[PDB]
Amino acid sequence: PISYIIRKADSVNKALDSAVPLREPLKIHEAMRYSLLAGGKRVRPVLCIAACELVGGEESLAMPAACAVEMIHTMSLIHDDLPCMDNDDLRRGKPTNHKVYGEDVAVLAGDALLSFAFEHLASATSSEVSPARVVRAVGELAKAIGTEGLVAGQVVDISLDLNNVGLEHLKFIHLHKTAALLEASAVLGGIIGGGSDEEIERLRKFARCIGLLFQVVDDILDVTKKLTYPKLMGLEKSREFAEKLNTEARDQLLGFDSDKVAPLLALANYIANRQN
Ligand SMILES: CC(C)=CCC/C(C)=C/CC/C(C)=C/CC/C(C)=C/COP(=O)(O)OP(=O)(O)O
Repeated sequence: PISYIIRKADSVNKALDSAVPLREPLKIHEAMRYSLLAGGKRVRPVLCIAACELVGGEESLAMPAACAVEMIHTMSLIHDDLPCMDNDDLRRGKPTNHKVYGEDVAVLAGDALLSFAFEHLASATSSEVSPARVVRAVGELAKAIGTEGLVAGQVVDISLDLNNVGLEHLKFIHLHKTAALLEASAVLGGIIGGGSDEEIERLRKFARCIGLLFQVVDDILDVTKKLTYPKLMGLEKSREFAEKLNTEARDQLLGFDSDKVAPLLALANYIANRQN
């Protein structure tokens, strides 16, 4: 439950602190840490860890990979927040990177977090993991985040007959800007933990489903307290869609070890039933 996530999130925080220490050049490291070590919920690295354990791995095996996906998540925010893109002065209720360090330092801090993600995944992953698996991890991670994946979502996310193309655009953006990196987290965990190719594909589909589910539920909450699921399919159909995503995510975990699969089932039904 929230306890599993809170506790794994805490171990991730400590790992991130350790992975990117303050050293020379100091400013750049401060700027990287400012953003990396802020208050993310850490869902991506925790899903990574969870996926590793689901397949019989241990948290320690996946921890470098988990840190990499969070570094990549962090760098995406840093760049998205720049004036030339979303122009966010605030995120997490705090000044954004470029507001504290300048746009220049913010771009560089994102660049160094992207590259270090790969350095860390490649260099810090235990030698018990077969290098073929680490190569695959590198490739999955890069693919998930470039032009087929995340960046595609960002270039599309610009704001048309919404009745002809609105739903298609909405699913596209969410699949690309949310599901893609959650898919990479789960896939990297499965890969690094020794999962079969079948197991990896079930984890990929699970992650896609809970990625869409997060956004559908967020939209329902927003109206029961921009283009949205309630606007484009109505609220009832939005609720039916979230329930079908919850079911589908659960169905993907059919066939895994009964005890091992609880934290993922708990995460699906938690995301699904968010009250706040
Ligand atoms: C990765 C490469 C190659 C370039 C980055 C391309 C960019 C700038 C993409 C846009 C990234 C973006 C704004 C993605 C949305 C991510 C998202 C779902 C953010 C909110 O997620 P939470 O998990 O709630 O955030 P916390 O970390 O605060 O928990």
